[PDB]
Amino acid sequence: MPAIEVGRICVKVKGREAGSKCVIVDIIDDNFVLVTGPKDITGVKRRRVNILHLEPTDKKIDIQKGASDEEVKKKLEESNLTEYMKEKIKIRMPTL
Repeated sequence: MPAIEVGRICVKVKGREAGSKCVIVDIIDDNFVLVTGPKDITGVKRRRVNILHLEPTDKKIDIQKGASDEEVKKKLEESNLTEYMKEKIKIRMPTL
């Protein structure tokens, strides 16, 4: 079942409230996972971590293991969940 694996959505639990949402696309090991987001939609930078402080949410997208940005974008689009994933919070600049 989707948990620390593809399809399961995760979010920055602590750091800047909740201004970053990501999904796991590639699993290296139990700790080493690659998280990413919709490139053209939200602009989520992909990063490979050993799970430092990242906790999954309740929401899940409909994809398989071994997907791409293309895959996620289209499947997210169909599920109408694109806007929720595009939703940006705490995107405030330090100086303005």
